Amino acid sequence: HMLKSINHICFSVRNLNDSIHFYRDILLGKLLLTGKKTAYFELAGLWIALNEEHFSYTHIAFTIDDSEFKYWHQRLKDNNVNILEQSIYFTDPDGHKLELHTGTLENRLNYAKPHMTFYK
Amino acid sequence: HHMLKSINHICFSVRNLNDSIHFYRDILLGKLLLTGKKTAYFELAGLWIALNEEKYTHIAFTIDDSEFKYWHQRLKDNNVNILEGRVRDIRDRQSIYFTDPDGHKLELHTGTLENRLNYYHMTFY
Repeated sequence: HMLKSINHICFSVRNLNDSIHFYRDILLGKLLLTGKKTAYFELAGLWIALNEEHFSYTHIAFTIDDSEFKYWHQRLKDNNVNILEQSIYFTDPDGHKLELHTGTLENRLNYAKPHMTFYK
Repeated sequence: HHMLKSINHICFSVRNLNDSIHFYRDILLGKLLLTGKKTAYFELAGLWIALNEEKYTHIAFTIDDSEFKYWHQRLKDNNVNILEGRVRDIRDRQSIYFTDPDGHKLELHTGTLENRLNYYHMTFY
């Protein structure tokens, strides 16, 4: 009895064509299917569904090779992505909050806040 | 190279850390890894989830067909808010929809991406 794996994430978007250009061209995901109001991608090994139709309360973070940090920082800047201010914090065209990090959450957690409580 | 590699984690804001620890760890059977002041981290279904306490989207997890009735009853037995899916989603053991204590929408699904593509006037790439 265990949930086995993430299956997909679903985001609502105002303009499917803007969002296809962001996820397929800027983030280099693969476009799989479209309907009039739907698009499916594979990005970072994840199925993402977009449905065409307040953003402070969640974010989705992705992992990149540390040697590629400048590559990604510059790609987002040169494509006029909204960047907040090795980690990069940004939003998609609708303001869904996203992050890139060069270390896993696990690595980082081990690696100075003495008064946190660890389990195993 | 030049690809995002994998999901690093997801973060949810929550009103009450203890209520959310019960949901993610006791009901969904995730593992609690760390807590800090106003924060808790879990591994669930191979995904790291961060909760931050603060006082249009869903995330779906895969389960086996053979575990569908188990999950459906576990959710009802724990008084989780269950939302309606498509016609036959319950009877054909396809999907369960529900929310966490804060209203974030979640889904359990027995199918894959390929399964859906195969199942599907739409434009295929």
